[PDB]
Amino acid sequence: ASTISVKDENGTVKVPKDAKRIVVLEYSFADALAALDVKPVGIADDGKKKRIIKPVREKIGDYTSVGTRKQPNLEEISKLKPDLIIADSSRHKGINKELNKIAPTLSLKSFDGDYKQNINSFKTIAKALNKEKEGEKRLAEHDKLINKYKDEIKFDRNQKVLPAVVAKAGLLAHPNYSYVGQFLNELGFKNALSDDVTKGLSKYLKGPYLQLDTEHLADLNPERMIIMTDHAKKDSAEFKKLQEDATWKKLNAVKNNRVDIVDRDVWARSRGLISSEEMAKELVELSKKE
Ligand SMILES: [Cl-]
Repeated sequence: ASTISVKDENGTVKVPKDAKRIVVLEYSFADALAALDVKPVGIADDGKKKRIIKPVREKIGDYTSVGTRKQPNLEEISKLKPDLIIADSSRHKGINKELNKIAPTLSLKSFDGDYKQNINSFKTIAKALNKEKEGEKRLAEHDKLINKYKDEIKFDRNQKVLPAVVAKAGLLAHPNYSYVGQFLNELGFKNALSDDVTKGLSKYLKGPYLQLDTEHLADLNPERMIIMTDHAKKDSAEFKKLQEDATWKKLNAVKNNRVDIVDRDVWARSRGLISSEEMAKELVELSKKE
């Protein structure tokens, strides 16, 4: 058993050179494998096939679900007898000992990674699979496409942007150091949540995100909002109440048609090469509307 030594979030892992059958426990890792022409044998897909973004899903084809990302089914992982498991370094600390009894296990950032950290996880996966050159090629293509979309996005970058999900009668905002915040910065946007602004709102943190009620949204008054919702729907009971709010109606972004509702699976959950390309393409399209 010859191996390739790579670094992951727990130290060194010796990955077998004959690793071909791989179980992945986050969506971004499925994207990584598809980009490298590898079809995972198992995916933690939350029992929801549509959570795997379409071009990735269609390239991989048939696979076995191993359950939720929160609580993967280790009997189903065992039964697959994989060569390698790719686990999330935040979600899967508790199951790590059990996963290592089944197969060599890489522990990589996805859930608590920003945009650059997710691309770093892609690089580690490529190296682990003896596909370093293929990964370099793919990332050069990705970067060229992202910068082409950047130049086609017509929006005025002086209009500061707030990315968020809907929660608890307000918005649960993704700050400038989140995956989405950092990606928007890569596209030349200015996040409304500057470091100074976020410092002055920190009593409202809920883990990685900032809970903004309408009073605090009114004070921030970002010129643009991107609101990520399941299925890109805007008619949830929660989001409808938020809008009957007198303060919401006076917001600059609302008065001027600069609130866009986008798909949460693509924008928040996927964290892949294909999904980030799709986010950028969507911004081009929105910017070219009448
Ligand atoms: Cl997620």
